Amino acid sequence: VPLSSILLQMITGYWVTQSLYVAAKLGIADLVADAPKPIEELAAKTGAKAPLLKRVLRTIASIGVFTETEPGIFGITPLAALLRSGTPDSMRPQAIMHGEEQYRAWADVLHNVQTGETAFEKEFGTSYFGYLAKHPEADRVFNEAQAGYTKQVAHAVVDAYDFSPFKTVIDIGAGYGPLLSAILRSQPEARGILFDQPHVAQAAGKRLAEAGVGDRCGTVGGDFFVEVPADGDVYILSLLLHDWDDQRSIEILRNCRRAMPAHGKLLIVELVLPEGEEPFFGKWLDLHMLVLLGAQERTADEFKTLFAASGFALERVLPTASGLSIVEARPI
Amino acid sequence: VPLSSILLQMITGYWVTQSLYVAAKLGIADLVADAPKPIEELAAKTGAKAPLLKRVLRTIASIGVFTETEPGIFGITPLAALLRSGTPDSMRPQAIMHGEEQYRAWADVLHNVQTGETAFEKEFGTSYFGYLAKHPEADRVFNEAQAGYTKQVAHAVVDAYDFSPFKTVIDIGAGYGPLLSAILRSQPEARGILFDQPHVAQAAGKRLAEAGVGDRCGTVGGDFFVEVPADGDVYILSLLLHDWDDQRSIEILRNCRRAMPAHGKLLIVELVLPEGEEPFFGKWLDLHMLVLLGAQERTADEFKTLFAASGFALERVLPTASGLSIVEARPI
Ligand SMILES: Nc1ncnc2c1ncn2[C@@H]1O[C@H](CSCC[C@H](N)C(=O)O)[C@@H](O)[C@H]1O
Ligand SMILES: Nc1ncnc2c1ncn2[C@@H]1O[C@H](CSCC[C@H](N)C(=O)O)[C@@H](O)[C@H]1O
Ligand code: NA
Ligand code: NA
Repeated sequence: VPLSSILLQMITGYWVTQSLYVAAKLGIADLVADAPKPIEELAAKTGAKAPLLKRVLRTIASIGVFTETEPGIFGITPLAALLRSGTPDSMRPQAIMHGEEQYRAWADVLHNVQTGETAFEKEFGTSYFGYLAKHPEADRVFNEAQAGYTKQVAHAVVDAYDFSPFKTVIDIGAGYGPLLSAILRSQPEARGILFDQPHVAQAAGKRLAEAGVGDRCGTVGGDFFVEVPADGDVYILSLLLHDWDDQRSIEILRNCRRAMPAHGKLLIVELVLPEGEEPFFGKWLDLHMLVLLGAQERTADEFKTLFAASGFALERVLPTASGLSIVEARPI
Repeated sequence: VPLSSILLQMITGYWVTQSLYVAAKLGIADLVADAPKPIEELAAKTGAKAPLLKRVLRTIASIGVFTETEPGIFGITPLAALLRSGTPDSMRPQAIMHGEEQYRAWADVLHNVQTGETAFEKEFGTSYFGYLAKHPEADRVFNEAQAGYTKQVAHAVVDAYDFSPFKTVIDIGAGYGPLLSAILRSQPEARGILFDQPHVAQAAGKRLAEAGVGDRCGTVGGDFFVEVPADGDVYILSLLLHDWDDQRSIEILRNCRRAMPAHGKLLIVELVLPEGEEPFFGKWLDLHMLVLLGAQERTADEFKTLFAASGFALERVLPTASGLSIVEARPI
């Protein structure tokens, strides 16, 4: 395989994103979950032009997403099973999210690199979370995508740290709270507080009650730039600080330090950037955080610098059976 | 390597397109072609913010495109060498092309599949070639990208067909003419006519001179929906009909039919679609043709239909060592 074909496949990655977006957004996987279906039925049920849908499905089937079981009849595959709606490991929200506003923001990453102006803010006229707070459907998609990402790695975080000492667990910017839920499931003596923006914390609470897992979890709606809940034994910032530049991260951390009792601990759960040139998903997420939020992933030394500015000291960086690390800090 | 990670890497293909686009557009490969350079110097020369450019470069370095030779110093790799400007195998124009209007048009592929409305025309308010004729920088990029792709497959076409019987070879919509040039190189006694829009035919002369065939190859500007040049021994349509719907393709073919002499041959060089589920670049290019042009790749049976409507009969479909096939037809 010539180098030119390797590079061409890289350059054309956007085709894959959008072709999978089409299949995800139309909900094809749900329609073929029981048995393969003819193209005309799939088109009719999804509101697509049959010959055009056929072309999209043939193309992604060639990389293992759906399969043409007989001419004009399409079935599910292992990769397409992840695009079903409402299943425990669904990645449908992720496929949807990456084909919409985030795709468009990324059209201007060059301008962002040249000027420092956050690409999403240029494209849509306000901050990422400010935008989502105005658009409930996009908000739902983001929160479900984010929760699906974290749900899949939560077990690895729980296997990597002893949570026994903590009876009150405060998750700051918890989203829909899959990691908090996993911690509570594993520690039957613990109670949790799921802290987020009011609209997110309200929806998270209903999701917990629905799933019947909110007995020892309460929700609090607030603003971590103003204050966070007091008296927790551990404060968890999971996939949170990489949303914020240094100035804003320091603000969050100082509010955590204010609220925390002196016996409390701080846990940062994130894709800590390694040394060297090996492949790492966090190197790519780092650029996504640039485009959307004007933020970044960080090295251990960068966290140390944030901690010194916020009244914390790094205790240790614990690895996990995922890309994530736990950065443990103590109040000083 | 969990399935969920495989699918996430597919969904995030757009990040790769855009990150390579930044490095290509800024011209980093030319800056480091002869020796590695520190990020400060790269930032200064390109008008980029150093910390942000460093992040992009270290991310693409982790997939083999550039290398961090020491901290904050970057050098070339074989994949990044393909992003240099003006080199014989340059893919710089392809990387630029795919990150700009074509990327933005692909944001609307769902709507195109739902409604049949061409995504590029929705996004830009005009046809693809109409846009390019008014945007010189994008036009040069397109034409150089297209010629670079075709150059890498031209030997496979010439190897698959004996061009020795033809005294005059006419290439309809030839662009900058790399296939025509390969044909003429292979047959020193042959004369060529390159036909394209006036602005393209005008620019092609310089490329034909560089290719060493300029002394034997005329450049004719015009519109193939009106007329094409008469009396050629063979008329070549290479990566041409896939730009046009059936009706417009028939218009082109009928003009070729009335220009052609009775002993003439028609050769269509295209990514003819196969029936199975194997990987095939033409499956992806077929979607690209939808998005940009409201067009398609075709099967042999589809070409027979067009030929019946335009006074031609299929003679043979010849395979090549590339994805391309040669559809040979005769006037009836
Ligand atoms: N000012 C603010 N106050 C509280 N929460 C905020 C906030 N600004 C953003 N957030 C929340 O920060 C979260 C970032 S996403 C991280 C979600 C989750 N902790 C996980 O591990 O996946 C979102 O749920 C968002 O609503
Ligand atoms: N109406 C028209 N008349 C003449 N050429 C046209 C045209 N509309 C589009 N084209 C040309 O059709 C070409 C399509 S791209 C194919 C280029 C080349 N044959 C190759 O093998 O790569 C472009 O060069 C474009 O300028
Ligand atoms: Na296709
Ligand atoms: Na762009």
